[PDB]
Amino acid sequence: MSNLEKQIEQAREEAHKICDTEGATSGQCAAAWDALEELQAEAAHQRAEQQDHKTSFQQYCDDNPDAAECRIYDD
Amino acid sequence: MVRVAINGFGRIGRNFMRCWLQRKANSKLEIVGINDTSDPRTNAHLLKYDSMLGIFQDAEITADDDCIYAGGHAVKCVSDRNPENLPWSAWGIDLVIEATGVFTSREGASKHLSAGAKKVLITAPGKGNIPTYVVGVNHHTYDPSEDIVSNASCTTNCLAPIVKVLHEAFGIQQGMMTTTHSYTGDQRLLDASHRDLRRARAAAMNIVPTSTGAAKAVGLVIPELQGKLNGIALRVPTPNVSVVDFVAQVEKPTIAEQVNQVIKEASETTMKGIIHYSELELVSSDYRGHNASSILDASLTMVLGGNLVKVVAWYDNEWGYSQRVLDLAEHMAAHWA
Amino acid sequence: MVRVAINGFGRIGRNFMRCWLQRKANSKLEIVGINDTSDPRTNAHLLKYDSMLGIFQDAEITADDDCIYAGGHAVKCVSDRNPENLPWSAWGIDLVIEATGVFTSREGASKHLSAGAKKVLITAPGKGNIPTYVVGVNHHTYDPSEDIVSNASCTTNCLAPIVKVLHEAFGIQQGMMTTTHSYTGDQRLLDASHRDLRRARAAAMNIVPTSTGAAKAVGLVIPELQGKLNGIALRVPTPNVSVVDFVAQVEKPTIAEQVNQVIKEASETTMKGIIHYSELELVSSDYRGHNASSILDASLTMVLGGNLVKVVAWYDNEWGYSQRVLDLAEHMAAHWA
Amino acid sequence: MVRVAINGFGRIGRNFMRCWLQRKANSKLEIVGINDTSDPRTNAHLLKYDSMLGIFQDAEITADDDCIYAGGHAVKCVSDRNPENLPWSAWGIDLVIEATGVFTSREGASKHLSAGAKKVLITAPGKGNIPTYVVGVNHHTYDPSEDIVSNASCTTNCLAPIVKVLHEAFGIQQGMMTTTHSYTGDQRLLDASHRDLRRARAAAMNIVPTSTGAAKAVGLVIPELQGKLNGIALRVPTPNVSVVDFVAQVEKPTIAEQVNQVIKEASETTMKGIIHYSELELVSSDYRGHNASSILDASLTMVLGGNLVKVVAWYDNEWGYSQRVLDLAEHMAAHWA
Amino acid sequence: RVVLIGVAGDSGCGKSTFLRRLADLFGEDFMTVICLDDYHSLDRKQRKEMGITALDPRANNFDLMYEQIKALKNGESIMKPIYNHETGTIDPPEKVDPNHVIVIEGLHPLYDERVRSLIDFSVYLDISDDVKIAWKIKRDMAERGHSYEDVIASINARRPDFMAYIDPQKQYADVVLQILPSQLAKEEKVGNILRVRMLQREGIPGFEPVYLFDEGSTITWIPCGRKLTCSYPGIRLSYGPDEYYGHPVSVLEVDGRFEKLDELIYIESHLSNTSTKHYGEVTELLLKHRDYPGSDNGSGLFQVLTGLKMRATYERLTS
Ligand SMILES: NC(=O)c1ccc[n+]([C@@H]2O[C@H](COP(=O)([O-])OP(=O)(O)OC[C@H]3O[C@@H](n4cnc5c(N)ncnc54)[C@H](O)[C@@H]3O)[C@@H](O)[C@H]2O)c1
Ligand SMILES: NC(=O)c1ccc[n+]([C@@H]2O[C@H](COP(=O)([O-])OP(=O)(O)OC[C@H]3O[C@@H](n4cnc5c(N)ncnc54)[C@H](O)[C@@H]3O)[C@@H](O)[C@H]2O)c1
Ligand SMILES: NC(=O)c1ccc[n+]([C@@H]2O[C@H](COP(=O)([O-])OP(=O)(O)OC[C@H]3O[C@@H](n4cnc5c(N)ncnc54)[C@H](O)[C@@H]3O)[C@@H](O)[C@H]2O)c1
Repeated sequence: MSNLEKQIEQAREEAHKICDTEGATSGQCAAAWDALEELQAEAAHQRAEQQDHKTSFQQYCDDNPDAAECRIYDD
Repeated sequence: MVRVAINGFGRIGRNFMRCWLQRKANSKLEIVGINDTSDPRTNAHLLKYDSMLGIFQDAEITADDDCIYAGGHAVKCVSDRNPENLPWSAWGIDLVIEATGVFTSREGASKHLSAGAKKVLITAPGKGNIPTYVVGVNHHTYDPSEDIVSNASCTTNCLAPIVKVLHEAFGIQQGMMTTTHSYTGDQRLLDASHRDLRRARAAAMNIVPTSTGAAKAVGLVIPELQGKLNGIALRVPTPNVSVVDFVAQVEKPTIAEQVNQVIKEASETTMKGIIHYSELELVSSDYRGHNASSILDASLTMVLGGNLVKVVAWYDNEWGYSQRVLDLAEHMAAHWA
Repeated sequence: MVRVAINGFGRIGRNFMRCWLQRKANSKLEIVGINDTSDPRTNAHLLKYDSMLGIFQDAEITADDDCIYAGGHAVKCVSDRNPENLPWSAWGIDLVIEATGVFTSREGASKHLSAGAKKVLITAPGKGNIPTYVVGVNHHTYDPSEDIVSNASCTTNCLAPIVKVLHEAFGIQQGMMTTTHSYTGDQRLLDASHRDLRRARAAAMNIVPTSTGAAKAVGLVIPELQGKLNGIALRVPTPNVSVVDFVAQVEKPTIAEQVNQVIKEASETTMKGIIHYSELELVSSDYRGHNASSILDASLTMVLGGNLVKVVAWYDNEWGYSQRVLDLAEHMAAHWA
Repeated sequence: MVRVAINGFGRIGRNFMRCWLQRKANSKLEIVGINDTSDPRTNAHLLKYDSMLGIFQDAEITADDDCIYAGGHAVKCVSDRNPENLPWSAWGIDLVIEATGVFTSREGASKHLSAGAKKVLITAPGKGNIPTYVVGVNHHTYDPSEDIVSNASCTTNCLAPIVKVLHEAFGIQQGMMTTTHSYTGDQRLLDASHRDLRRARAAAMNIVPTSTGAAKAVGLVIPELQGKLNGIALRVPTPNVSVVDFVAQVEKPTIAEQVNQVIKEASETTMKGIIHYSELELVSSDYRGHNASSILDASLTMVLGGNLVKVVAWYDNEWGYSQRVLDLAEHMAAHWA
Repeated sequence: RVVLIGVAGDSGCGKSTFLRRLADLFGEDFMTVICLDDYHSLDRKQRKEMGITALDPRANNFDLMYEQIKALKNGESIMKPIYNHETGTIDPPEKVDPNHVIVIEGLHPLYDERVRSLIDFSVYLDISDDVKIAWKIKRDMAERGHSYEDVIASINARRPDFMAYIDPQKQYADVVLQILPSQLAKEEKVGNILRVRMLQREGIPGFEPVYLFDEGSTITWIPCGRKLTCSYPGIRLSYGPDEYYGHPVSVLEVDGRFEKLDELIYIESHLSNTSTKHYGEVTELLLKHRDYPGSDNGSGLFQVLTGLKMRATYERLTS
């Protein structure tokens, strides 16, 4: 991640700015923190999918299943 | 006449081809296309000289690099691993016989339907809700618009007629099975790297156990027993034939002679050609090439406490399973829509 | 110190000798006599070079035509098929270990008692009411005036501790078993003439089934389950180790994890050294030479409907059975009368 | 201390790792990297539980998904089929041990040299003029700037010391060989599609013959006999050990006892640790795990007409060949340049 | 037939393990998953322009989702749009087909009243703010993003409209699972052991309650004693009839950490109307996935109990 890696810190800068400047308790900066939490949520969704990164078998049997390393004749 | 094709010219494919060469005259099926990962020179040799069924004798087998002449009958042949680049509409293919052990999903098997084939019969217990059909149990109840049908595994294809007979005659509460299975091609020969660890070990040396869901496929083909049938498998160093143990817990009590009588008359009325009944003291290698999909071994049937039955069934998972595949293919040819 | 003897220097005899050579220091037993139908030159070679357990390494094996020097320790040796012409009182023999597979009757085994031996331990399920004892179940409850005792078969010797644990924890109504058994010496190699037809066929080629009463011997060693346990055996072409399937119908309902928990703690409290518990995905040849008389395979244990359990147990019928024979022999030495 | 690596953690790789675990203290080699097509969880299990050499006992084997702890000693592990994407300079690799059976060419094996490895020892008879070296014949005459060296096949590695002894003592005009070889991993288990037709057939069922040029590799490692040595191989259903027949046509006439005397004293002066000499009537399975690369079977040596000699040599193509690989690796560590 | 299951919570759509336990129970062959962030009106650009969160009843096309939801009953393959989550934008839609079981989950699965008349079984999933903080500390601690402790001030800014927009939906759900800090254990971090409670509603037939030893009399049971050797701190169940928001409910409540097997089968042997065809089936469904978060405490118990009641409702709907 590089794009959302930057964009979360950009929205964090905006969270420091817009909710100290244009009203700490209103719909605008609540929308700002809601946006930053959604950016954080997609960081979480990226994080969990990279935790589930397979090493080899769900790659080499993803592309070429019938090799002898992963034939399964579940019989 | 229905133009049919074979995906994957392995054990099931070679046995399917040999069966159709032995059942040619009564066939609405003409085999017109095969594809393996080998060249057409090699697999013709592997068809003619099977180290399990001996040398083929009835018809002449030869090939060149584009076609295979089996007994004067020509058959086309190609080689590709992508199912999407395959000449199906160029060859006019109604039914393709999926036998690679790769395309078990609906989305995998439907690639042939997309690439220009009309129906696909997959010889594996498929992932997902693919309609499964066993000859002798529910080969009637398929809708002919179901173009993607699945035959189950060989163990299920053996076990389910016996379970049908015992469920109709006695009623089944629960049931276990433990099939002593011949070694298949998926196991590595020496101890080599493999996705499952118990199949990674040597095949000629070991009783390797494995967990299978093919007992649960009886609960698919018989709906009122789903979630009540489960069992494991034992792969032992025999190359061809196998036996399945089956422990059921019936509720209508009986003795060991009566279940043998029930299956003996069911062998002669309804399951004729499916279940053979043998009161001989045979052993495994006397069932290489038997036509029935289950030979009930009579002398070993036993009942404890009236409500607990055990049968054992010899079955050939390379020849009889191919016979049931070809019978299902002809039976879907007879009700083509 | 108890002077002991070995009748029949076959697989069980060679494994018994090798076990005593590996458990020499803690032994009240001194092996002083063997007799086989071979000369003393051959069986010393067969002791040293076992094609199953490899070359023996710890002690030196040599022989001449009258004695065998195992590691400097001398042992006498003779050859006769008549048990009545044997020098037992001339050698001072308390316990002879019947391992020929011939003398299963009381009148057959008592020929050694007549010929001048004090106690006989026969390694077979004997015909007639011979008192049978399994180490780990009822090795305490023998009366020391019972001079003719019997260890059961290897299948019973594996199965009975599991049945003891499951009967104490859950209570058993009925129970089946189906042991996938390694091929033994009784089967003919090629198809040769034999008293039973299913053992007459080839051993390396075939799954040969056989009917055994060794499941009923659990009903001897556990009295309240007699007439409730029965099962068959499958001989497959593996030379050494075997696995036993066991289907019980318990009445106190449970799940698959709980029976594994019960047997796991029973492996660590009472059945220690009898039952090992393995949560690995091993295969058959990783149990050649294991010391326990039953390795419970954890991943295959299953329960259907709460009241129907299946376990499988690896066991070595040539090494662990010899270990239980030697443990029973030492345990009868510790309570010599 | 030389940091070494293993390409392909198959039979030769697992045996190499097990040998280095048994020869750790006298080693200038530290195994720091392996790569197989499997994950690091599986191959640690395959290292610990070998179905041929039993359970490993001396050190503890465990792993997680990035490293493998063998006896407390850590070793790195990765998985890639491209040799060009491999962290060699990132790991500091002097010598990589090519054991995949894939990279037999110079251009294939040199991919590791390009990717950041300093020397490569390939355990196969390589295509092209790769310098081949056998321990016990010409393990001295390698130039240490030859970074791409090849050990020959196991058959050549067994046969060449015997041919060296008989060529020095008697002089050889011509020579045949016919090795009865154990089945290797290249053969398909059931009759499956394969590049060569005689390896396509079943391994557990068949004596499959094959033509090999590994007899001619003796003509590489002994230069004055090139074009004079040729032979075939027979793969029979034994899993581990093999025997090689060797027919030479010597010109200095002699008898059968004298060649046994020559090889017996050569076993004790020069070929010590290479050739063992056995005057026992052993059989194949008593050579599983023998350390010598050729056990000469004494009782079968014969000479007809004075000038025609036949020897047979037991050799383990999975353990002794790994021993010679590790000895060659240490011998190139001792003359590192 | 078409059955329908409504799940409500801000755990991220398809980002909670209750759907994983439903997948282990039914199977993704029999059910399909529908996120409900896909029916957003406009993007995070227009959220910034309109100054509005993703929680507004303006912010979704509530009528087109209703049209696809009603067309789900009629068997036709629906064409649902997709919120491009990284950009905030909207994908051109995907044609997906109905299945045996259809789920609906999002921030507003239940705000519409016609679909509230459509949904066959409903679940709200509540979270207390303390374990919200304890989960966001794990969120920005495992990732090491270094964005902590002003997310504390994001919490109470996200709070007030959320209580207006979302929390009145639980007055119409059947089952609502609250998760609290444990009163039992004190010397831990604040998110280890959960005090969970599944306020389930009487009334609507097919749905039984699951009562501990008695219908409708509060009973606080600790299973430690003669047959269970409890570790620290052990379990402390509860039960109680109640009237939540003026509605006849029956709270079933668990505090503690399941440390082993027998203490989890002994509890399951005493619950009642749990609708199992199989003895100990709830324990098997707990231990088919030992790696799932929250299996060691009552959250994994209650989620699979609710899913087992969903099996009961499905068997009621399909005879
Ligand atoms: N082995 C049995 O006795 C048996 C019994 C019943 C069912 N089955 C099922 O039959 C299937 C095949 O069994 P088999 O023994 O013939 O398998 P096999 O591996 O022995 O032969 C399969 C053949 O298909 C080829 N193949 C694989 N993937 C391919 C692809 N993508 N494109 C083209 N060719 C491809 C293989 O290379 C090989 O030629 C498996 O699903 C198996 O479980 C096997
Ligand atoms: N094979 C097993 O793994 C196993 C396991 C458990 C129990 N058993 C029982 O052990 C017994 C022997 O097994 P085994 O494999 O060693 O048998 P075996 O046939 O391999 O060896 C028996 C030996 O006793 C010799 N013998 C036979 N009759 C004799 C006689 N009258 N006098 C002297 N020597 C005689 C035989 O020639 C042979 O040397 C049988 O009862 C068998 O059922 C065997
Ligand atoms: N089998 C024997 O006893 C023996 C004896 C002497 C020499 N050899 C030679 O040793 C070599 C290997 O023998 P083996 O029995 O270990 O083979 P094998 O096939 O049993 O094991 C080879 C291993 O390497 C892996 N591999 C293959 N290509 C790879 C790649 N590109 N990248 C990474 N891993 C890869 C395989 O998947 C497997 O894990 C062959 O050249 C063989 O001829 C074998």
